[PDB]
Amino acid sequence: MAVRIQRRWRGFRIRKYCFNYYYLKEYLRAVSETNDAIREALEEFAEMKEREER
Amino acid sequence: MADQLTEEQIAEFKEAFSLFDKDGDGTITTKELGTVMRSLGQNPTEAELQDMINEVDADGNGTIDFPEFLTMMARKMKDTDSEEEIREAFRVFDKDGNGYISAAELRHVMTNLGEKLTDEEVDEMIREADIDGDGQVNYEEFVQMMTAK
Amino acid sequence: PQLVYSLAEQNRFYKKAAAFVLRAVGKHSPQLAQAIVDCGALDTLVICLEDFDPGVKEAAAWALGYIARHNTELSQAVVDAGAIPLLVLCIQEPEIALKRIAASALSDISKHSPELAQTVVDAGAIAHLAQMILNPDAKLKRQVLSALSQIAKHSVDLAEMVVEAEIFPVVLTCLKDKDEYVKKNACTLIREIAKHTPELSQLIVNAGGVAAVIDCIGSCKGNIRLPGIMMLGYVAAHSENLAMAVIISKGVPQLSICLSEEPEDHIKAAAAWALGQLGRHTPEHARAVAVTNTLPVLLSLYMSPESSEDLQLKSKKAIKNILQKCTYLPALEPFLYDAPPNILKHVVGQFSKVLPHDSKARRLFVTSGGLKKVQEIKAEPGSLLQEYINSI
Repeated sequence: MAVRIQRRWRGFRIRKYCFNYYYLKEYLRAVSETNDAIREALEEFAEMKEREER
Repeated sequence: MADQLTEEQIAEFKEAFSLFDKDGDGTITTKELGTVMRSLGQNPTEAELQDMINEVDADGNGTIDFPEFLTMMARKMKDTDSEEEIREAFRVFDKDGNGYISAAELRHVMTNLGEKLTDEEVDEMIREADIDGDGQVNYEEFVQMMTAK
Repeated sequence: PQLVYSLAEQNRFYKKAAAFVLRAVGKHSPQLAQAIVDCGALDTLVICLEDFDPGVKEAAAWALGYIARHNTELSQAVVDAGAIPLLVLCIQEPEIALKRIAASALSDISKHSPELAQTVVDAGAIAHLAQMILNPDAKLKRQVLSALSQIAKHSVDLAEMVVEAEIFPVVLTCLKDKDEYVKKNACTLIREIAKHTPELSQLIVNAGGVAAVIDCIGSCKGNIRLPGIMMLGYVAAHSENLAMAVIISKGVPQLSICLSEEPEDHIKAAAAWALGQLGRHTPEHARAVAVTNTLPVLLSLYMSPESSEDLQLKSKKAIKNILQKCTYLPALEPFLYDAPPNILKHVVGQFSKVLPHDSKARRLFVTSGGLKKVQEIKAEPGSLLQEYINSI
């Protein structure tokens, strides 16, 4: 039953202090997810460099 | 049986199989492997690491390749951390089982019973059970604290 | 001097003409600029920065920027003349040309020492410069991003507090405007930001910019690829999680494309350095790099006499940092017949550590006749290559 305490402790210790991968890959997917919502937003203004100067 | 995981699990646990691989045999060593585990939501024992290395290690040196990493990820899926049974682990060390343990009472266990933690891990799990971090194990805090992924 | 004497009292056009004279004189060599400083023109140009017409302000700011662009001491004298707040105030003016000239002057000033950048910042220039990034002007965005690059290039705190002004993803949007030097300015800025500490590179990843930079690199050509390759190499070299972020964001094949199609030597050296910094980490880095067919190209370029010294040095560094962790035997097999003896040691060690723990690997190595070549490779009686061959 102690083997049960150490498993969870050694898990979350790594997660919090050392590194967490459930903190990494979800965001690494958000990297490609956000690029779609980044682009047209100020492509409209990149083409409004046209609609204001060109 | 190097064909257990699914595509989502394969992708999620392959690039974490990586972050601590340094020996580089297409495999990973023991403690780097535990770190790979513990950063992947799940929290294995020091004993589960070896039980589930040795069964699938075709080499016997404690290094596990990614195809066998599939098997051991799937077994750790089967060993998904049961939330209530660590909380239960605390009511019998704290023989009263009220919810609160002193640092000394639980350290008397983490030094004599099970996979005896080093005192650094013991102190940090004091700080993580007692979020204040003074020496009073609140395991009804400790458990869902560790559930956080 | 004659133009400086009785200048702040004349009409506006005379002030503009004199500031143009100072700008032209201080353009060619520094000596002309110290001569301008000696004749007491910095104070007059500072006075020319509050004229009710934006033309006088623009001319004075351009003259100060071209004077303070040669060395550090000229910029020291210009800043000591009390012009930084005025240059900051000139951007608030609605004139697009005045904004562009002010940003250019700030870039020319904050590019010689960290204290000039700190002085420009303390005048409140970060909050403004972040606010004109969204402006739809080619040259204004160019100069703003160039000034931000020059400010965020000196120390960690400068680049940290530049990001603190909410410069994301407004800068990331600049990587696909149909202008090219705007893309170069944005790349230079991100490179200067993501070079000091892994926290800034982690935050730049966390803004979703690595994929944007990689795709901008893929969609353009030339020297504009150098800042992107540098930023991704620095991010890979920072830590392990950042290098995963780059690899998963599909950066290695872009590096291979840059190494292959770019005819320039420093771009190829850049790609080689970035590949080496990627692959120097965990063997997963090396396998991800190796499967993209980059190692043979690196070896060929290192064995190419026409390659520059820096290109060959960086290619050899990349080979040493990748082959020290690479586990992919099919990728390491070709090195047995075309790698030099000072590179074969890593391959032989990698084989001697893989083969004892894979029967199929030993079978394929034997059936491919690689062990015969290993036996044909000599080693010193006591060097690590000898024990590696013995383990083989």
